[PDB]
Amino acid sequence: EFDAIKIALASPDMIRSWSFGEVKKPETINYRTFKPERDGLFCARIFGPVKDYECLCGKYKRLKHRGVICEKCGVEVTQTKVRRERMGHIELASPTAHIWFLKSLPSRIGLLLDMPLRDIERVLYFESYVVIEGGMTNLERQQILTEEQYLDALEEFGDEFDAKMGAEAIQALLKSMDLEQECEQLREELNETNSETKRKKLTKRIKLLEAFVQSGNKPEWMILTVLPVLPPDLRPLVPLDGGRFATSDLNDLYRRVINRNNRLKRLLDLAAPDIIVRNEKRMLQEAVDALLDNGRRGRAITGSNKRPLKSLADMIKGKQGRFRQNLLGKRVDYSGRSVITVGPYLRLHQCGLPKKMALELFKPFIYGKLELRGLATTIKAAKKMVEREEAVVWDILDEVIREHPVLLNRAPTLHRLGIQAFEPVLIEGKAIQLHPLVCAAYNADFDGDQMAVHVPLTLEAQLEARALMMSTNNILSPANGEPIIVPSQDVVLGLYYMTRDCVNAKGEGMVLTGPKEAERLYRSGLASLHARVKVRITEYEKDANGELVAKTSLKDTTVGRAILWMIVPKGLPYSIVNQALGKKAISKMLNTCYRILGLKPTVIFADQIMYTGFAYAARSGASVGIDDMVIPEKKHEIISEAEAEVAEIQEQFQSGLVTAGERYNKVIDIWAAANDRVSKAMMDNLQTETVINRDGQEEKQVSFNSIYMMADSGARGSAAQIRQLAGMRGLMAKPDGSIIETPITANFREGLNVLQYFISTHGARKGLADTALKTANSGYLTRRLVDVAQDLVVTEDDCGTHEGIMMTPVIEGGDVKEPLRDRVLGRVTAEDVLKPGTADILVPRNTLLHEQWCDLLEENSVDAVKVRSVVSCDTDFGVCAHCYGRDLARGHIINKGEAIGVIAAQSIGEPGTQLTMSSIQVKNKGSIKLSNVKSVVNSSGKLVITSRNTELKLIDEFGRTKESYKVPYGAVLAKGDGEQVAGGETVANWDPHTMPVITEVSGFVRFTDMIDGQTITRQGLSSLVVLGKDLRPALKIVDAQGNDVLIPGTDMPAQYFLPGKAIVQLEDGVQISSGDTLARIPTGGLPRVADLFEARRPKEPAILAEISGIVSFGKETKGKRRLVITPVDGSDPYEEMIPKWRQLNVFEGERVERGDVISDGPEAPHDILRLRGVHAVTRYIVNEVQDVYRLQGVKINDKHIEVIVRQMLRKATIVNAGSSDFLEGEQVEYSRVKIANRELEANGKVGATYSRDLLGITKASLATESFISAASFQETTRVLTEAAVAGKRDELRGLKENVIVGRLIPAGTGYAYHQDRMRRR
Amino acid sequence: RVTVQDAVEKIGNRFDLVLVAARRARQMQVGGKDPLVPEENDKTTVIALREIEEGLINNQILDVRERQEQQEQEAAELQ
Amino acid sequence: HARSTGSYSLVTQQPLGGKAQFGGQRFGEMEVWALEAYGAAYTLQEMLTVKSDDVNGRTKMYKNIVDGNHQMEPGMPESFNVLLKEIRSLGINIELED
RNA sequence: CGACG
RNA sequence: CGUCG
DNA sequence: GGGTATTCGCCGTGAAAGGG
DNA sequence: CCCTTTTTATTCACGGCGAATACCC
Ligand SMILES: [Mg+2]
Ligand SMILES: [Zn+2]
Ligand SMILES: [Zn+2]
Repeated sequence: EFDAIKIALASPDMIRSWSFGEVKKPETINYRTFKPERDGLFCARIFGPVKDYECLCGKYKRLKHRGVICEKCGVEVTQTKVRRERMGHIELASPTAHIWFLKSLPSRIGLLLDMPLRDIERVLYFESYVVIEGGMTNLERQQILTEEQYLDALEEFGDEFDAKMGAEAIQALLKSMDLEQECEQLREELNETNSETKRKKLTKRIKLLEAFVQSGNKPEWMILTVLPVLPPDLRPLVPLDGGRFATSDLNDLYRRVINRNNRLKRLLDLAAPDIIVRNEKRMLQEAVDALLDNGRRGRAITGSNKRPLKSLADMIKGKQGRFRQNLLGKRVDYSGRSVITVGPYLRLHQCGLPKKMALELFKPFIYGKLELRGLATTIKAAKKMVEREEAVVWDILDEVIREHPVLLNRAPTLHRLGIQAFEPVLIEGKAIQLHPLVCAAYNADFDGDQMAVHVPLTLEAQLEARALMMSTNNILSPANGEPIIVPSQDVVLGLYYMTRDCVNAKGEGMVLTGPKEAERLYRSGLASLHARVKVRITEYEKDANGELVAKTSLKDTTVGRAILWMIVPKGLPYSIVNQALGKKAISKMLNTCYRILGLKPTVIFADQIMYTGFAYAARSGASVGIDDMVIPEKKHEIISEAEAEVAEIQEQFQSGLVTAGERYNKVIDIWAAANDRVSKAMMDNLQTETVINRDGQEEKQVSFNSIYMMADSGARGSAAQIRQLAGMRGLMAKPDGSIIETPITANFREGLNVLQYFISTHGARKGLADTALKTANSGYLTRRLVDVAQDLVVTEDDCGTHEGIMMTPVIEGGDVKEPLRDRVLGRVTAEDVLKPGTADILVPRNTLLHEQWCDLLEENSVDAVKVRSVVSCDTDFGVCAHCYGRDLARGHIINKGEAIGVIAAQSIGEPGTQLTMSSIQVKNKGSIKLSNVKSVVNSSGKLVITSRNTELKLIDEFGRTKESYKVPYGAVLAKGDGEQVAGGETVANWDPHTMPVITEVSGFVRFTDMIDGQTITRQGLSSLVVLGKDLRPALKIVDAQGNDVLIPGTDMPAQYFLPGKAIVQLEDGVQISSGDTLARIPTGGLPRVADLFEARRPKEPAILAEISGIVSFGKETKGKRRLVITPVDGSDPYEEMIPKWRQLNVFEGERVERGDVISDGPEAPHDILRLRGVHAVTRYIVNEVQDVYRLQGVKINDKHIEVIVRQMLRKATIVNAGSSDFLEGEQVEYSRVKIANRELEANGKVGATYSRDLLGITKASLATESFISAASFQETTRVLTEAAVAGKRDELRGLKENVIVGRLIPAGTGYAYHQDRMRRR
Repeated sequence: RVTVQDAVEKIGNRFDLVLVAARRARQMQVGGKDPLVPEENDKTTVIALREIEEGLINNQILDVRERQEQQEQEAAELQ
Repeated sequence: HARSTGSYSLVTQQPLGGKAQFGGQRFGEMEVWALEAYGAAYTLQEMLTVKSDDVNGRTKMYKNIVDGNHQMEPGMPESFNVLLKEIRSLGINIELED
């Protein structure tokens, strides 16, 4: 049918040829007859009548009379479908301007003409005139004259002075201006390049003129002459019954426009003066302003009851527009909604469906079965048999709800596990039974939550729901390789109560023959569940290839573990059963069963675990009470000594010894210590409270308390809630930021007053408002994050790249946080890894890292592995199967044709709701390593540093790095190179208030150019403060001979300039050495994630060095501060400024290097990309986002951040144009440059130089090749104006463009169909 | 069966097997083909997915079967 | 509440919503994103073109389900035609190229 | 188009 | 996500 | 003769109803 | 179905982008 969408401007002849007649009458409804009027908005001879093949008079009632015209008014026979495409047009006696080309920010008319916006508003609102056709006139052609200048402007010039007022003057200025000679003069003006802002503005104007030249549109079409209308079927007017009439606002706006046009037409036929026709044209301008788009001005109109009317543009943009509520999200049929229910008797691949919902949602299937079985006569007889509640169609439902899966769905959807497929069964009730194993993925508790169910109709949809969207196929998380099917609270409690160790029970000390005898002894009551017995077990191993061996052994175990061993299949050993079996142990057991056996035995094993847990949860009988929450008897003594200590420190404060600012910290510290002591005593009382004797003396074991069993196994509730329940809950903080020094003394078991209940309500209301705002902030963040990487499909399997990233575990300063196994799992490396010991080849280039190569990688103890990433790929329009690696859902590689960007955005946006809104020493033993620092020896035997970007590492005895630190400039070193250090030893010591000015050489110091009164002030203390205006002092040194001391290698002499606001204590004439300073000078969370992904500029950014070279001061803060960094063999046209707030860290007598930080604070993400490299900003933002995520505890793999990073820097700019058609100041795509330079560099032509720039999630999404996906994201008017001016041709390539036109998205089968379509074409 | 795992081991793409199973189950419903496996109160999708796993129905097998049926049709129309 | 076939709106060819009026459930944009996380090509093709739009296509799909054919047609969404007639009502021209 | 959970 | 006019 | 740092506004997202 | 005159004047957080005055060589 169609393959592309072309958008351009609207010619008036095209609008005249689109319609069929002209409207003259403004009246629509006559309020007496049901038939519409012969002329108006609800026309009959233009759009057509309502009745199929019937005119207004009532003369055509036969279908054979189709093909003639009516003689009464001209109403032909039509249908109900063709009435929606017929349109009408309205002529305009006075021209008017457009709104989308006036306030486009920047304006199109303001960019095309040499005029600011305020003069265009003055001409369009009839405030000032413009001179037209001056010719030989001293006045400028674009000169603005006032009302008093028109008289002498007309009576002064000898020629005819004709100046138009309104849109006709703009139309004459557009018709009198050409395009080729103007762009030729602008290209001739390109060689001046006086200022850079004028240069980029001039190249923008040249690009706009070229976009007007190459397109087939005219600039004169912005002035509206013919205005089309909407069909009446798109604006329904239902006749209501009441005192007032119900109508649409757009019809009233069109009626007001026709009324103003008819008033202007009646006004032009009476020879009216200038002011009344000026007011009439102004009223028509306000009418066409209110019709197209109102609210952009300062005065938005209100129709009725103080409500702004929705124009043509208001019902398109926004959240309630047509793009978001009618195209991407539509209402569907064959759907239901009910309340969820547990239903523990079901399996994993099935759910429970009511009989009424299964009878309602499957009406045409029942009708088709009754037609094919030959039981009903027609469809009406089957309908009468269905709606009469007969017992004949009930067993027919057993044949259609047997192998037909339905699509269960929750109303909040965060990722792909929110929509799963189950095979529904017929239950009795009005509720849906949702399986408890998928409740961890659905995040749905049974406190009145509702879920939706959908019924697929197509055979391919049923096969895709069975093979891809099934619950048995999706058992792993999309963000990481962890199983999502976990026992939450009840099954883990049953497995913890069944498998536990006791010291004395019924039937202890007997040996059994097998697990069946243990189950028989448990069911008969002769033996207890928790007793140390000996059974004969046979475990199966698969160490051989093709068969499974067996071994028989007798181990001391429990009766409950012997019962649970029958649940465990042959593929798992006995080491996973004989443990404590907490919460993570069952997850590790299921992961081991999935990684050893596979998917088929795991889905039965999890169901058997859930069945055994639900069976033994009734046999346990765990209950809570008063005696279960014990109280420590030594709590009151700790409270008494704590209150005595607070009373003693309050007496010491009131006596006048310790100030309040330290006394408050002492009080909160001793209260935190008392709270920790009470918590430790409560934990020691809870974990050791039961003693059971065996023979004579007694023994102490783990207590069998119910709350301790629910807290230790991880069933429901963390340890902090048990600490707040039994022991004291601690200190409750104020919501403004402070915290009250007195804590809550009594716990929840004891009574409370109203003072111990107020601050808790304050914190609870603060947390509730915080989560109620941050869930909407996370929803907006993931809505912005889906549309960035929505068009990335894997199209290739292997490409071949030589670049990559340096994957290494990051060190923050203490211990490790992420090991080597969870960073490189399932990712293809780039090149060969160098061995530090023997220097051979370990891995090849293009190979996958499975669960066996990581063991060799951690046994070899490598430092950094060059691994291919998503950013360093070379595939055009997508990535390959090797640059991504494992998809974290299956054990094999990702198949070709998977949209991984949507999965990455859904896995990033899902745990976003959980996000809230002096000396350097070592810790362990090992050697040290210095980097980027020159060691200068001192007189005392120590080493001083000179560089600013130094960094210290800790190398172990094997060769790995386990600790790193960052020391600033000006700190002495205690340990040397190659010296083994111990724990608890200081390395570097410095002061954070004084910056050093110490040189590396010695000599007798001497003051130079220090006059008291102009630059220094002498004012106990023997020192002078350094503040003849442009004369800087110097610090020269004299040796023992008397000549000058020159540093070999550097042309700079041995002098130092004194900085401002610094004191100099030591005078001149003394011997100095190295080590004595001469001059003494004095948000994390979800907004941090939004700031990192949006790539916003910080509040106080840091300045990075562009080119390495010596520094030079231009000014000394007179009005500004200018610094010059000049190189040795080059010049510099770069002069930066200082915002007079950042501390100057770079000095004049130190080593310079490009890439040093001179201002403490956050750095800009754009400066690190353009100066350091491309693989440095990516690892930095990935490590920062991972640090923010690991501050809470969530686990997201690095590829999901890397694909968004790759989509961020997709745009690029051209520095040098050369022989290409692109300019040197435009922003185009990187893929077009990459496919254009391939034919230029291989041939004899020259290529263009490109430089990648970083863009946020908002700027990169709106700037793309398409105009449909950019119009439905945030805004609509600006991208539609750009697509109308430039004339872009859209191609349906991505995923979002196929949802609007309604066809197959590029899925895997979508990629197969697209490749078949490209092969056929 | 209750899960689709061995079809991934047979065809490691998990997108073309759905298309060839729909092509097998469509001709057994609209046109009418003899099922190669015995059915026990099953629909055409489960029958096609069961015929995929044994190896009697594949992509190139169905293509050469359609080609042989078209050649038989042209040979019948020739005589 | 459940609906297989019911009434539709007049401004657009979409089913209604609620319990007092005979309407169906809303398939939001997050459900489209979750379907795009899977393959779901023919599942998304039948969700927003056959069930809601294609007033001549959904009758053919109902007749195919009645006669016993689980085969659909792509058709043409009516909401895109409403959008094309709405942008053409302004001074912006937009058409389909073959 | 507003109120409520 | 619903109810009401 | 001439230019960008700083600042300050505008926009993006979550005056017309009453009688005869 | 059509003119006019005495004053309805109603309150976010954060970021991107466009425009009128200025000190220094
Ligand atoms: Mg709930
Ligand atoms: Zn007629
Ligand atoms: Zn690649």
